[PDB]
Amino acid sequence: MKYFLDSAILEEIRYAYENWAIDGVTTNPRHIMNSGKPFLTVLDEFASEFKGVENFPISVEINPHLDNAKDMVEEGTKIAKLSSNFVIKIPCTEPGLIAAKEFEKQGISTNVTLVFSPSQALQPARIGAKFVSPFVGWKENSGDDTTQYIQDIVNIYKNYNYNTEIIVAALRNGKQIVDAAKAGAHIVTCGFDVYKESFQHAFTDYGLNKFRNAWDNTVTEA
Amino acid sequence: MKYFLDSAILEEIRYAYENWAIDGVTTNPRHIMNSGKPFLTVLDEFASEFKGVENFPISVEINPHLDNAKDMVEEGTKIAKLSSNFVIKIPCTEPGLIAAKEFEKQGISTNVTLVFSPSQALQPARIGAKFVSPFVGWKENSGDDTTQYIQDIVNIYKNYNYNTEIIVAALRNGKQIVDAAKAGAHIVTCGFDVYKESFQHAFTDYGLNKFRNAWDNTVTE
Amino acid sequence: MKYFLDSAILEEIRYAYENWAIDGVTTNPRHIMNSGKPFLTVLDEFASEFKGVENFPISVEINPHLDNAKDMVEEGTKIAKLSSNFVIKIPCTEPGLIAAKEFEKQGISTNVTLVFSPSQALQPARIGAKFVSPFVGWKENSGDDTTQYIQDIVNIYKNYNYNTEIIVAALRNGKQIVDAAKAGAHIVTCGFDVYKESFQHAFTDYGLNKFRNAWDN
Amino acid sequence: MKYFLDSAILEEIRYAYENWAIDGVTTNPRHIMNSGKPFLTVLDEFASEFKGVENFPISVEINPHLDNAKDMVEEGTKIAKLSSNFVIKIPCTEPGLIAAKEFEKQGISTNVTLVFSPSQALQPARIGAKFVSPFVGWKENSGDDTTQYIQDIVNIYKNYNYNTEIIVAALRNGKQIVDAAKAGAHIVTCGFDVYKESFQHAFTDYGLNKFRNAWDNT
Amino acid sequence: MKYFLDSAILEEIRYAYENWAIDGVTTNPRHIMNSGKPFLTVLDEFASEFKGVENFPISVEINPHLDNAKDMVEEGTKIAKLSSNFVIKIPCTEPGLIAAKEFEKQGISTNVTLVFSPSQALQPARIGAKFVSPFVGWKENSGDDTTQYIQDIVNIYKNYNYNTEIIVAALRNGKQIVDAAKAGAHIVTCGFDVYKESFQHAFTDYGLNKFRNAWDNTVTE
Amino acid sequence: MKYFLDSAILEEIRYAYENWAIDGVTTNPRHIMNSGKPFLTVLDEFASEFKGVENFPISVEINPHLDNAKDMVEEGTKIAKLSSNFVIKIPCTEPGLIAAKEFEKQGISTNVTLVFSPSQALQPARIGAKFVSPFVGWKENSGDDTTQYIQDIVNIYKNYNYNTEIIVAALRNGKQIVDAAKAGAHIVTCGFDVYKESFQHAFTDYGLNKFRNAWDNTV
Amino acid sequence: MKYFLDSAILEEIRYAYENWAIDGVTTNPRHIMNSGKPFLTVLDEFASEFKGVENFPISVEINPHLDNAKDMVEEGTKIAKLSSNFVIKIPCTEPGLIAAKEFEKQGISTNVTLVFSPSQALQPARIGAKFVSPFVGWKENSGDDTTQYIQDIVNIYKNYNYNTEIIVAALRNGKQIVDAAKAGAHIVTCGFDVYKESFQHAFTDYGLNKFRNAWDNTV
Amino acid sequence: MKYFLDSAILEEIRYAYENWAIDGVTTNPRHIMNSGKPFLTVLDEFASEFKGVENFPISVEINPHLDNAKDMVEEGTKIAKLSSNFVIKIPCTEPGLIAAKEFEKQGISTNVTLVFSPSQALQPARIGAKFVSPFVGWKENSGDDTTQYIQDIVNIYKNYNYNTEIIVAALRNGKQIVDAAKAGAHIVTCGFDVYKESFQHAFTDYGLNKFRNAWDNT
Amino acid sequence: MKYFLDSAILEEIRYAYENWAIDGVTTNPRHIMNSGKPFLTVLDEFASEFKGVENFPISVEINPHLDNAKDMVEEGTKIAKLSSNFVIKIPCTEPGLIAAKEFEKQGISTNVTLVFSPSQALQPARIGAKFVSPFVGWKENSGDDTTQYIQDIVNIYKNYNYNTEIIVAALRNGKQIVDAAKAGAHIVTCGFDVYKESFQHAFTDYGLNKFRNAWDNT
Repeated sequence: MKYFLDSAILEEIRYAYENWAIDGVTTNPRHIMNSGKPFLTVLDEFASEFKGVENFPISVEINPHLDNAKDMVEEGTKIAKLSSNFVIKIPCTEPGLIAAKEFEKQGISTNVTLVFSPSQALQPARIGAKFVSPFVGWKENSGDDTTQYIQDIVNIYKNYNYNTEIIVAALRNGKQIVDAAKAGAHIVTCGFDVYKESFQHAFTDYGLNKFRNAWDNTVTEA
Repeated sequence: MKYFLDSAILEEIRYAYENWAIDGVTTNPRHIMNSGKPFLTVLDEFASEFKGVENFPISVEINPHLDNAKDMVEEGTKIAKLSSNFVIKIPCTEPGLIAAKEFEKQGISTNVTLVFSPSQALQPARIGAKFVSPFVGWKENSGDDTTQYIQDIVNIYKNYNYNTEIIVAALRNGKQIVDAAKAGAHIVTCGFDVYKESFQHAFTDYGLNKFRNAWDNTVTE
Repeated sequence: MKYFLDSAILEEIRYAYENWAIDGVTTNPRHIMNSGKPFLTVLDEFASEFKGVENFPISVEINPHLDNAKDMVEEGTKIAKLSSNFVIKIPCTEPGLIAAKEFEKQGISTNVTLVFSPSQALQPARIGAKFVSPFVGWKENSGDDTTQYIQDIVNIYKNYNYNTEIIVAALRNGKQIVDAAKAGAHIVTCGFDVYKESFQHAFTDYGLNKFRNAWDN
Repeated sequence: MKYFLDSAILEEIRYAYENWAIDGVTTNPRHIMNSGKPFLTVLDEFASEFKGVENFPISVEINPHLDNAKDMVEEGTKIAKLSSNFVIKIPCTEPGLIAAKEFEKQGISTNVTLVFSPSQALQPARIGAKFVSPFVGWKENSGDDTTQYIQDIVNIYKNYNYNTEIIVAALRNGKQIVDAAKAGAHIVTCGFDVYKESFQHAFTDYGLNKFRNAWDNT
Repeated sequence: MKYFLDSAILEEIRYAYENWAIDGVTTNPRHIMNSGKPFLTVLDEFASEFKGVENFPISVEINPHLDNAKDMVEEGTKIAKLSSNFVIKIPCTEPGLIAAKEFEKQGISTNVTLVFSPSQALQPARIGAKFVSPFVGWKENSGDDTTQYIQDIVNIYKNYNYNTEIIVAALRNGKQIVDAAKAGAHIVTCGFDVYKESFQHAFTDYGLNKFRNAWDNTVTE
Repeated sequence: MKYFLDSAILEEIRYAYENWAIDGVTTNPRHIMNSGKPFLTVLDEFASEFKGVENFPISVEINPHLDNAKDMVEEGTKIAKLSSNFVIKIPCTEPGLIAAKEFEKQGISTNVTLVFSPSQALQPARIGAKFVSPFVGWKENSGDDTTQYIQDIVNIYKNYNYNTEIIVAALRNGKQIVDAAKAGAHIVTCGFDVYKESFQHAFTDYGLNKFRNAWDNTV
Repeated sequence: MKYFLDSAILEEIRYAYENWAIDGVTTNPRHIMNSGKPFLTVLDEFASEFKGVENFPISVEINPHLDNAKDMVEEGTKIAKLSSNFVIKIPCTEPGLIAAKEFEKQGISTNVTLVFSPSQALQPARIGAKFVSPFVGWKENSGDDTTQYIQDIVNIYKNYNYNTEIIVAALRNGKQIVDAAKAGAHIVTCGFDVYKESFQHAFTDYGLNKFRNAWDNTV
Repeated sequence: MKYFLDSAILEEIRYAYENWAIDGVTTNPRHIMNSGKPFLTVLDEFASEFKGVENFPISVEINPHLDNAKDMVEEGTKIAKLSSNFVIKIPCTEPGLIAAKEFEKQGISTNVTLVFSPSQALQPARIGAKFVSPFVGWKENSGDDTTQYIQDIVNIYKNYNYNTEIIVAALRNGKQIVDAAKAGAHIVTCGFDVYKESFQHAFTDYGLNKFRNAWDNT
Repeated sequence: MKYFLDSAILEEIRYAYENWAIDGVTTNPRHIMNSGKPFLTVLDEFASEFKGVENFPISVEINPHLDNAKDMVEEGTKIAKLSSNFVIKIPCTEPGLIAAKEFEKQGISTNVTLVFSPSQALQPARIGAKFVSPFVGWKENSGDDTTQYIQDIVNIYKNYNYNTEIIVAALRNGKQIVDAAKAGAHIVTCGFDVYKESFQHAFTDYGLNKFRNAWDNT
């Protein structure tokens, strides 16, 4: 089971890789923006940072204004050249899908994003996308429940033996990671702080204090 | 998992194949009618369109008036000759089944249609039909629930290791496609618009707009 | 349990009332458009058609461009004057809700529409809307399942004793009507043909033929 | 997999085999009676009709008056000689079981019938019966529910890897066939009319009419 | 069913009351801090803002350092005097509970907070607290599931006919509000933006645009 | 709804009453023993401690050697005289039940204990016992599951409108209290420490510390 | 909830009434036989034993050979005269039902027995029988499962507000009593030994011994 | 899959083997007592009765007074010598388990009995007992439900791939056998009469009569 | 399947190994304290006691004050040297995990403890810990239910084919052991008395007494 970091902050990515054994990285125009840096600079820093590393995907989203497959494929190919770690994040639209279909035919890995239902998830798999990214958070913000549709996607993918790997996305806490693990999603992608806190629990603190007292009442060096 | 187009409009079929990777095509006398064109011309256009393609079924339904296996087999064989992509759509009637039994014995692939229950679905499988097409929409229109009977058919087929492939039919939206995928149906057949919209979701639009704004506030070169 | 007609075609509405005992009517800018007639003409025809009847709601949607409660309330009040059967259909937006809150305070019945989740459904009830209209069809078209969220709304409303009545909307077949009946929704709203076919069943035809033979013997 | 015809009417059996691909036949003193013809004549007609067809069982029930295993085995052996397609239908009684145990030891296939519970179904399997026939209809007539006990039998058989094949019996409609298919029963046995109608549905008729109109407009 | 605002920002509280018909307000030392203002100033502004209004609770948390019921009761009484809308937020500790017991005996309403299990929720109810506040968010952050324990609390309270009202707390989205509504919780408390967004949905936007197009093709006036 | 203290330590009982609003007390020969005091002294201290208090049952178990109803009733009546708060704890045995039947006829409240199944729970209710005490802990120690049998008892009592109140007993933690609350048991009885800790949770500590930091940056 | 004794042994009935507060008695030709006495003697002993008692049914089964309603009604009326406690146990047959229908019209209480399915249970209720007795044990002996059909009967009776009271019959252990209590059956009928043992549990014995030790270490 | 006879009456055991294909035998001090014969005589008769037969376990319970593993192992070894069909029934006590552990190390098959919970069942499996015998009847007599704990044991054994075979014990009817079959218990052990009746059903009688009438109308 | 003893009392460990076939040992600073002996003496006694035994893990917890991976790894390596049976118990903290990651890279087995949720359990598995120890008791003391989160962990581990073995910890009775067995947890760790009593049941005692009477009458 794979943990990807949904961030564009290189220092977050460095720490995660070294200490958490993150299995890859996801970005989008919003995360790129909040990096403070320009797009091609972020990309360049990434290229260099992971020149060596062999099976470590970095999902990078093409200009969202694009409204036609031809242009989509052009701009994405440019980005692909920049590093073999890069995967092309692409919206689940009529052109988006057509473009992904082509990208994958040409052996360029894609990540279809802005998926919100199992029917939306099906087509990426049917065109042999390397990654599909179904969203939780935005739906929940509006009062929609997500647990069924995510489970459905996983079951469907397993049932029809599709290779496409599911990245559960827009996650905001540990419980949600667990939901996905229970569902059997291939991958999960979360902000730095989400993962950090998913490791920490008040009972651990409580436990340490119990044990510190006990140690302080033991002869610890005969 | 297989997506078939339930349409007779060649332009719809062309787009679907090129962009959606549809895995085949279903027709019926109503879709043939609404094509505007005559039957054997539709068939001819299809024959030529897919002369090349090897594993791409086109289900073509024999005249609904025919009321006897002998005639059914005659008329269907004629249609089969016209192209090796064609499969013979045949109603789930007493003669219909007998005809399919024979067609398949003679190595002509059939698609038993107008199936509405699992008991109706069983016999096609027992005769080694290549396809069975159970219906959702028409039942739902009259207030019947379909989800159990479809699931039952799939489970039955899997359980007794039949080769017959299930084409869930008379679908009208994405949710229903998903229901079938969850059930494990082999195939689904839908109109052009159904599939098109099954790929589109309001949250995607919402997402794009978020992202367009973000891009417009980033230095992209 | 109430059946409303989601149409703006007066002839459909006439037949429904006379033969199906429809309990009211829903409209929206799309149905108004497809009437062929202009808005205030449709409204006028309705006003006259039901001048007498006092217990028969007709939901009529204000201009969707409006982006402010003040204007919303103005335009809707105008429409309310035209007939006491009219209910003011209003989108579930921040201004939409504020407007409904006011309309209802002033004793003008509202129908909050374009509701797609239970959290969206809650606020209309909290503001004392006469009707809330959660949608099925558009969600299903995009692959979303609706059965839970509709059931949830009903349970929530019953549980907290809100008087707001649920109109399950964007329906397309009989099964879906039944889903709502099973859920306990107050109201359902459907096109003419949906209802017509929800009454008809192939086994009935089959049965008649059995019985015709028996009679003729 | 596995439709048997519960009839003694040879014309029904002929049609079924040729057109429905029935996988075998079950009979019973009641069906034999209502054939009109006498037992050994019915059997003879069957012997000739098939013998030579390889794996097509015809279940034929020994005299129900018999009350001792010794006699049961004698009379059944006689019937077995008449054709190797015949299987010996035998009631689930204390002697019945003892007889089946012996029949199967001697390589004569049996069908233990008048089974109404899973405990009754177990012993036939434990003695290596070729067929067990649990009943639905008669129980339902008296208000008993059957769906659990049938499911239980199937699960039990699968779970303990018994070769004995289940013939769900005393069926009266298509829904019930489906119940058994869902349960995973090996075999089902039904009257001619049951099967015939299990293939027909009012929506098909309705559909044909839609389609006839459409055809007439091209 | 009651919506409370979990904020100390007066402008948020004003808007909510006027437009959302919020039924009350919750605060805690963290929200007080992030107000920018000092505690007794925030309190004073509140007192004045709602001088008139009856049945509108404002939950205000006593100093968390306090480790003894005697002091707790002293400091809280002081706060209670400041306004009859105020409710005394109190941690679920051994002294916390003892203090609440006394406060309620003296007819001063309390809100027991930092409740994380049904056993913790029981004692406040057993002491006749006006409010108990069980937490969702912090638990979920550490990987704990909350839906059962919240449901349990509600069922328990209903089953033993306690008047104590449940305020589901540390909420972050609309789905979670719905979970609580389904559970039958009396009250929910959320930040401004949570509520705002719980009213908005991408399908509404999509719907408006459909309808705007339709209107633009209609002769209205 | 009701919390009883399963202890014979007076100081524990005092604190519980004053701070936790315990609704009553349960004892048994084991708790009496571990009090350190003699039986009739414990009882006397209780009598005096709660002379006033009107709705506060104290369950006190008769000698477990007794094997006949006649003697059981004699010894228990003696104990009942000592205080009107006292309830007579009695094992779920053939004589035990017969004795309870009589005690209740004579208007002396009983608590049938050492109940381990719903069939055992039924008869106390059928004889109009004031309390029945089904056990959790000892069963679980041997690997038996208890959740169904407790739920069953509650449902049965509610369904047939028995007055007898259920005291879930031999409890060891908060989760178990909650199980009983979910089941709808009338009463629960727990050791001092169980209740104390059932009120405390590591997330509360964590919360306080968050808030202490916030307070220290305010005002 | 009612416990009836399924016995014809008067000494069993005496003990049960005095100590267990049994709410009535059921009999059948097999129990009558194993009494050692003749039918009319058993009946006479019962009549006298409960001359006083007003609300205490004794179910007494007419000759099973009878094959016609007219005779059934005659013989049962004779038995009814003998005591107002008696209820007429009657098989669930075509004549059986017709007879019960008449008996009840004439205000003579009946108990329809040898009921094995809910459809069989329905008709007694539809004719206003005072008691219906569905059977568990004999079905289970042959491998049939009973839990559904009993639950179904209860739900059906409650749902359509029939007065007829359900006596779950041919019971053989405590678990089965509990099953019926869970189902909400009105009445249960069991042998002496069944009830006796339904009140005992090994953990109680274990508990007593723990407590005896504790008592022996207390002043 | 396996039916064992819980009896010490040799005539019952003979009939069962010959006609029911019983797969083995269980005994205990109570059944030995009710045989009428003395212990070592019963054992001797058994030894001789099955000298030949290869795979047919006979469970024989050591003196229940024993309170120590040393003695348990001594007395059981003595019994084992008497016949290789014998399995040593042993109570689920602290000494009981220790003894079984040793018996099995020494290649002597044991049957741990008086098991009433899954935790009790686990340790026998953990020490490689050939048989564990969980009880139904005595629990039910006191109002305890058994179906969960039995299912749990089976699932646990399957899940952790233990070889120990489960003998569901203290059974009294057919339904209970079925419960165990549904659960997937390896073995069941019942009195003669229980099994006998588990094969018979009122609907079979009813069926025979229908069929006798039909036969009588040739 | 695997029973570990959560104790530091050598005599308890000896008895358990010899009679219960315990599969290993867990300790923590509290158990070390309540041993009465000093830490490095306890460790030494263990080292010697199990010098031979090859597949027998002994979990030993490093100083809980440590607040950095570097120091953690240093102190743990020291302990590892002392015996190849020892596993390094480590709290589920940010440094704790980083340290475990390193320990395991260096081929030193770790046991991540003070795990209270599935998200906490995931990371140890993701870093290839040999053992994770999720806690039941302390949660239940505060009124939290644990059954789901334990089941979730097991299902998650199985589903993503992690080798890390789950030690359900802070158990206090037999029922809880069974819960874990039902869940499919790899390992369980319990105090001496818990296991002892998990083998004893009042019905066994009751059974013995029945049987003693019966034996005394032959």
